[PDB]
Amino acid sequence: EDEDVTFNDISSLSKHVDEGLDGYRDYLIKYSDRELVQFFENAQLKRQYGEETETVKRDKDEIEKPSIFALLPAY
Amino acid sequence: AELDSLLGQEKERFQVLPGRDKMLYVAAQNERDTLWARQVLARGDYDKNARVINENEENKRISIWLDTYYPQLAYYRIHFDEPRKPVFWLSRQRNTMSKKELEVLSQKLRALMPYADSVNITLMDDVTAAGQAEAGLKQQALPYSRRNHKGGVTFVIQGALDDVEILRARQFVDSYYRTWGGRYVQFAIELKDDWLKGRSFQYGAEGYIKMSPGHWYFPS
Amino acid sequence: AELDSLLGQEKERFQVLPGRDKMLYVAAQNERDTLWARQVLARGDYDKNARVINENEENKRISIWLDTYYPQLAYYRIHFDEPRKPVFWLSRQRNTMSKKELEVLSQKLRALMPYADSVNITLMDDVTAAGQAEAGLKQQALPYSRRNHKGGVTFVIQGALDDVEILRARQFVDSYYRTWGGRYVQFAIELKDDWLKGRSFQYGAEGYIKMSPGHWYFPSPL
Amino acid sequence: DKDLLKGLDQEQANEVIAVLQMHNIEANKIDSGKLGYSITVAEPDFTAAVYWIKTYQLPPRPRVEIAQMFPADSLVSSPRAEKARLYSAIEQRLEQSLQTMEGVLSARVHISYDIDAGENGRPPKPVHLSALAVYERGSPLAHQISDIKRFLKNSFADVDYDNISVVLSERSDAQLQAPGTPV
Amino acid sequence: DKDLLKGLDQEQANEVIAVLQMHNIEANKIDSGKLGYSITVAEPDFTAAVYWIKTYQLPPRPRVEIAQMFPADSLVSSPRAEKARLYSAIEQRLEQSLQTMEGVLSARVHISYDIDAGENGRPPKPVHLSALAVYERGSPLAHQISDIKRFLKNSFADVDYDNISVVLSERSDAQLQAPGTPV
Amino acid sequence: DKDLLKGLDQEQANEVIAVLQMHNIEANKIDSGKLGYSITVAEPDFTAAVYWIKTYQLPPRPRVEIAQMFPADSLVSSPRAEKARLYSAIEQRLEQSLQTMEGVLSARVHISYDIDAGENGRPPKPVHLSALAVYERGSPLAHQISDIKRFLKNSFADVDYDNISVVLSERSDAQLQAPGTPV
Amino acid sequence: DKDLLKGLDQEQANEVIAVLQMHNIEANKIDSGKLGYSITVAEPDFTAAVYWIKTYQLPPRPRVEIAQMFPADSLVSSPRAEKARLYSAIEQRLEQSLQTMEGVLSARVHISYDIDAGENGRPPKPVHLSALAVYERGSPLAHQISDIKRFLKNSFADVDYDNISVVLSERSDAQLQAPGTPV
Repeated sequence: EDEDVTFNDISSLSKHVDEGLDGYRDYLIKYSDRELVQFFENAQLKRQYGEETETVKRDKDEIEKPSIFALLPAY
Repeated sequence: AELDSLLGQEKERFQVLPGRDKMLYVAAQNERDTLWARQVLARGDYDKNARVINENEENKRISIWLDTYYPQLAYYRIHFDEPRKPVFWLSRQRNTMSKKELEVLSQKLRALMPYADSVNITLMDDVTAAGQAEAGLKQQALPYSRRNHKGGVTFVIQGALDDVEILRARQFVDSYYRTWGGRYVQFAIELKDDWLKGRSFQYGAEGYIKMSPGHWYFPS
Repeated sequence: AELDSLLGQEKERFQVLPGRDKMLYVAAQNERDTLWARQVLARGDYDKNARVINENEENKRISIWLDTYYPQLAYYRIHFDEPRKPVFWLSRQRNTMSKKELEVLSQKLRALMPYADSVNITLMDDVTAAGQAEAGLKQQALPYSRRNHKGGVTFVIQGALDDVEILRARQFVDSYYRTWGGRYVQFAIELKDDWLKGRSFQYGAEGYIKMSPGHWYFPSPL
Repeated sequence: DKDLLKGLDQEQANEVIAVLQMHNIEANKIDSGKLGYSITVAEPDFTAAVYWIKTYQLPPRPRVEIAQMFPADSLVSSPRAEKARLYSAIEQRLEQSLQTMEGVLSARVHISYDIDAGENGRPPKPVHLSALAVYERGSPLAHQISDIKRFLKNSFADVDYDNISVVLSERSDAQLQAPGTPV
Repeated sequence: DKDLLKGLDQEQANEVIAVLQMHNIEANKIDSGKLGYSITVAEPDFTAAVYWIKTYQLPPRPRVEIAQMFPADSLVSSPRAEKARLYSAIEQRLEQSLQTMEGVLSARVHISYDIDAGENGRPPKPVHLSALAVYERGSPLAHQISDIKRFLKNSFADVDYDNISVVLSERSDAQLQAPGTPV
Repeated sequence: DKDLLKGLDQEQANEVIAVLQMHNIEANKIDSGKLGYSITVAEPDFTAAVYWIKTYQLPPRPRVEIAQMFPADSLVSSPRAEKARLYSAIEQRLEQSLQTMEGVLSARVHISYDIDAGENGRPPKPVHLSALAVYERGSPLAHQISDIKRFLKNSFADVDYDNISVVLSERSDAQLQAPGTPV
Repeated sequence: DKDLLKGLDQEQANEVIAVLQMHNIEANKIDSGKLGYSITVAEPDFTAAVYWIKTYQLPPRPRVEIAQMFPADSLVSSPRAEKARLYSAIEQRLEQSLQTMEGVLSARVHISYDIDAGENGRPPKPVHLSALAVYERGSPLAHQISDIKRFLKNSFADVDYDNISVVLSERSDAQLQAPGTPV
């Protein structure tokens, strides 16, 4: 409920809505295991993948942004 | 049993002088040695009169006497490298005295020191003193500020000094003070916290510090 | 029982000189040897008067006396390679004295050193000293800054130094100090969390420009 | 002769004798076995010896190490105790290493204990270190601080030269000549 | 002779003797073994000795240390008690380290016990320190405070020079000559 | 002769004798079997011997190793203890390996025990290493630091030349001539 | 004759004798059976023998192997212990194999112990190896490093030539002539 925002595209809106949930995301990250979270984060994708390398994204984004469906059962 | 035979094997560690008051004066170089000597007398091993003396104690006693009879005399320190003929350094600018007055002063000092045959008065330059202080601070590459007052100079050394700096400064200050004393030039060492580490800031005429995004601090 | 017979089997380690004050002076090379000798005397194995001396102690003592009677004399060091004829190095540019004054100075030094027959005074060049200092730094390829003052030169070596650099630096400095002393040229070695090793630059529309020297340094984010 | 102290340990007796000798007081050490050591002095020196024993608070208390407070013989231990023992053993092993450097006579080292944190869901603070050391006479202290800092920096996962304090001092003059006997 | 005190410990007796000698009172120490030491004085000095024993509140109490309130021989330790023992051992180790600095004769250190709360739920507060020390005569106290502050700053995770208090004092005059015996 | 110390171990005794001989003090070692070794000196040398024993804090402490805080005799083990024992055994095996290099007389090595965090959840940190060594006279120290660094780098999963500190020193002058006997 | 050391074992005794003979000190080994071996020297050589015993830190304490911390003979074992024993056996078997190559007199090998993490869930990390070896005089060391690297590379599932460090040295001059007996 914040009347000063403005958007231009589906991406710019997605980002702002995701940013809204970080308050909850942080709580789940605090109380759950990093490695089980990472395992499910792999399992959502890697049935797609032709490759073994995981470094391909440097951690600083993905460590902050595990998905909520990955966080829930791990919590 | 002479006194020299009672002070130890290291004969030259101590120096015995006769005083006109019929008393022996033992000259020592430091506190530890002073107490090594004083124990012998306080035990009462020797039957005649004797006394133990050192340069810092004598400087203090003489300054206390000057405080009473010459409360406006400007001077530095008295050197006792040759205990029979001390050297007294006076300021050339901050005093005016005639030769007669200087002689009278000389004789009264000689009366205070019954072990000295004469006192040599030498006039020293304040500009020289101040210059040797500043040159030494520069040679040591310490950061400093200089303040001038009518009767003295003050060097302030303040900030987040390092261990190597603290050590160098301490050594230097202690070297200077043993030559010139602490009357004309004073040094002040002041450790304080660092505000800039990890903060963005603007410096120059209009400086300010970013405490955090959205918070500006303006210093005086 | 002469003193030489009491100091040991390694006769060559020590040198015994007769002093004009009726006292034996034992010349040593280092602290460990100095204490090896002093134990003999302090135990009281020898009955006559004797004293132990070394070059660093004597340099200190003589400088303390100069501080009182010649408070403005500019000088480097007194060498005792041949203890009967020491060599005293004076600056040429910073002193100004006549031959008579030099002779008087010579005689007063001789009066302070009852084991020396004469003192030879030699004039040395400051530019030479400073040049040898900088040449040795470049020869080691140490990173450094030079600062000049009326009375002296200061070389600063600071930042994230490496083990090999630290070793070379300490060795060089310790070699130089033994020749020229620490009166004219100073070396300051300080470790800082600074990858540039004291260089500093500011960025602007034309590119980088070098900063001036200063106390402030930017800790390396890397 | 008057009795100053009784029932001393070996190291205590030797420290007391050293301090009395420094001030020109001739003292005697006697061994009674199960009863320990006794120290005695002459009457002319009794007063002074009392004043120095007061001023230095002799005999010395025993040396304190943090592992003493969490005896390992316990049937139960928290993580806090284990972590404490660990740090208190690293401090000792570093002082034992520093004493082997060239010219060092002794050293003492302190580490920032942060084991008082539970570290629950919480980032670890950086480590801080302090050291004292004594050198042989004629050592360039200024040039020797660098070596110590360099050596300490890499002994821990995260230490900055800014966070290391080092204080150095030289050995005092040697006490070689014996004190004089009262007449 | 009149009896002043009985059943003293050795370190209590020497403190009493030292304080009486300073005021020119000749005292005698006697040993009864399992019964301890006894102190006696002459009648002309009895009055003065009584008044000084009152004024200084001799004999001295035993030394207090916080670890005595939370002895490790207990079946359960709270997170409060363990943390307290820890701090109470660090205090003593710092005092013993400062006593090794050049010129220092004795010292004391105090640390802020935040453990008087668990620090449950709330985050921890910053640490505060205080120290006292005695120096040998002729020491530049002003220039020596810096070293102490520098050394203490790095022994803890978060300390500011503003939060460190240091108080220094010099040794009093030496009591070397013996008191005169009553006529 | 005056007694300096009693009940020494063999390795304590030989270190004391070495330190006295270096300062020209002739000492004697006596064996009492179950009572250990005793050290004695002449009166003219007693004072000096006392001063040196104080200055060097003799007799030496026994050598610490971290495995001593977590005995394998423990009734139970946590992961922290096992990991500690592991690291404390690797340090010793590396020192024993370095002594086999050409010219090295002795060395000491230290490791980052990051185990103090049991790595519950948190990822591991990289290792840091420190080493000291003593060389035979006439060794090009500058050229020999490289070999040590090269050797240590590959002993661990992740180490950078930047994270390895090495300090080297030469052997002191040899003590070959015997001390003089008091007259 | 003066006693240097008592209660030695066979390997410590032969090590001391070797070191003393190298410096021209004639020594004697005596066997007391259940009491072990004793080493003795003449008085003129006592001082030197003491100085070398200190400088080399003799006698040598015995060789450390990582399996000694997690002794296989136990009622219980855990994955960390099993994995540790495994690696500590491969290390020893490789050193024993290298000593069979042509010219090698002795060698030592080290492996990166990744077991200090469980490697459960966390992905396992690649191996690093280090080797030291001593050769007979007149060996082309440069040409022989290649063979060692080639041999070591294939002993593990994933090793890169970049991750293998090898340091080689030659045997010192032979000590064949006997030392001279004091006159």
